Amino acid sequence: PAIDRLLQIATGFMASKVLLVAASLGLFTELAAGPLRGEELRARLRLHPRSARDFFDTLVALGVLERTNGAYANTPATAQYLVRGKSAYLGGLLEMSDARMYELWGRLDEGLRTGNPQNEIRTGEDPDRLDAFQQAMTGLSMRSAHALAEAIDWSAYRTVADIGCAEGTVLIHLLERHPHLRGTGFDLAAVRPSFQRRHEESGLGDRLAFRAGDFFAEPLPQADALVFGHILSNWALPKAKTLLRKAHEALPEGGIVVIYETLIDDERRENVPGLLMSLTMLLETPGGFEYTGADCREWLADAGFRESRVQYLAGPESMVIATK
Amino acid sequence: PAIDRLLQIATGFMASKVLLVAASLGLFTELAAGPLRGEELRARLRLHPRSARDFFDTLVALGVLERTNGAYANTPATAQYLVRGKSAYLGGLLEMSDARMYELWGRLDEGLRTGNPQNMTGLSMRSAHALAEAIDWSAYRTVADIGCAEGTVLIHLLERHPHLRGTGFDLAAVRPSFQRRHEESGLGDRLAFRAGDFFAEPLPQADALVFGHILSNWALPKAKTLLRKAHEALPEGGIVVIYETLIDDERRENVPGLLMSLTMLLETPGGFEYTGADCREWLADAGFRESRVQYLAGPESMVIATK
Ligand SMILES: [Cl-]
Repeated sequence: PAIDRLLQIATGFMASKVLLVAASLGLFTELAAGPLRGEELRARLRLHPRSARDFFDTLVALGVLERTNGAYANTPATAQYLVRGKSAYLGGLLEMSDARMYELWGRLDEGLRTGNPQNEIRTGEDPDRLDAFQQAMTGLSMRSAHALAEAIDWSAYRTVADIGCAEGTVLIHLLERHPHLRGTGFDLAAVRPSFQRRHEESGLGDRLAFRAGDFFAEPLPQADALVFGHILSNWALPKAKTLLRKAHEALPEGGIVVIYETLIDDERRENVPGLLMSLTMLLETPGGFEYTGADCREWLADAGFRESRVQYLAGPESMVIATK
Repeated sequence: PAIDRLLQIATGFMASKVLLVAASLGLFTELAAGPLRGEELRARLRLHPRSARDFFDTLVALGVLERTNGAYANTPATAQYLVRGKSAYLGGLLEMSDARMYELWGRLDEGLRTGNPQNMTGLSMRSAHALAEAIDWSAYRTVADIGCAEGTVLIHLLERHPHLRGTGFDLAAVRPSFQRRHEESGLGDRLAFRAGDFFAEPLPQADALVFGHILSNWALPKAKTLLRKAHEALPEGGIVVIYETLIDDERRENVPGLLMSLTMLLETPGGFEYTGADCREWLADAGFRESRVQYLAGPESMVIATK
């Protein structure tokens, strides 16, 4: 029945917390080398004997652990993605959800009533957990980057600029996939060291450059293609529109702007991740918001772009592409 | 792939809170009289204009609201089960989850590290109805519900089977709530309340003793003591009826039961969820002649034993 599905979604915070805490404990990393009996896994995690077995068995019933003759083991997915120290490790997303986002969403009611963010802005304010979270975000960025490299005919362009490039994961992957491209990452000066470390590791050399700048205070770098990944959604609409104006001014005739986000579907009735992201923007920012491709096409029209289209990218991400 | 499903479970707290807040706001009750435009719904719920439309459309995308021409309406399921003031209302679970359980589960890690705890009528109805249908109550004349609370389950049993005489047993402080339901039922002298502490005195004698979500609240030695006392209270051929959100015997499949065991960790000093096989062992040690486990109502199962 529909009511049963509704109640299951409504009480999903419990199964969520089980996985989140297992990630914070590094449970799957403890099992990386091989299976462990419950008592040994309990001892290594410093858990109390009252509920350790219940906890491990809940993970089994959720399908994220195996158990064979009393020995717990990783599933394929947890061995691949939830073991610390592997390049594919995504558990940092769960560690930060456990440490911060679960309680932030506990303030949804106050966010909805006040329209105000409920995070550190409301309060006026672990390095290894930050690093793990950044690794997971770099992994998600990589999925978008792999899709972006195939979703656009990059042979039509010689130069690309990523606006708000952070450590430069997307730009680096684009350049590695398309050796004819030259790239410029644009971000605040504080981002330079993290970007340049990835630049060094990539071996791209002079094909990649970093430009320090504040995109709300200075012009954008000229390039054939400008990329805005999860940029416009952080700001109220008038600020987003100034960026589209700057993008139009930085591009040549025939150049493109590529905007990607966890877009809501145009009818605002299908895309759960995009709509949940709009509530995340409520909780995290003073004026940020998630939008639809149709919304963005309107803004791009106002900014003078000749044409535009909406295109699926990968996972929860989609993009709007416009031509000057 | 499996990692995508895993991530969806892990981030399930978000869609959960959307539904929990909708229940706490009484949103579905506001739509009970008919569809409302978003501005009208926002105004009636006193939500800020920044994110009200986002919130309403999240409910639409989750499949719990309908929307056309900018007007929001209940789905059949929320119209039937999430409107307050109706006997069918199941939203109490969501209101209590929003007010208490979401934050309590926020302390799951401290519960796991320490072993220490970290801390509505419609919810018992499905099990109450099934209990009256799943047992041949014609074989018995008297029944006692041990830990009867406000008496919902026992009252329904007596209404369904007019030949039965019933005793609700609970702490003295429960009597006012029980009396209210007792008066409303019209059962009269066929139903009685008996005040007592089942860890301090014998249980009421009856042909059948019912333990609905009782044993799981207490440490195993105390649960075993209650089963001993049940055996002492019953006649030859009498039955003990236990029902719980049991974990499966192999402890690898029943997510509701396993989650309930973690809820018992967070809420009680000694409670735990258990399996049917567990309970049958306890029942044998307490002297019961035979026992069986049966599915009762969805995630609820019952264990029955004969003296
Ligand atoms: Cl063991």
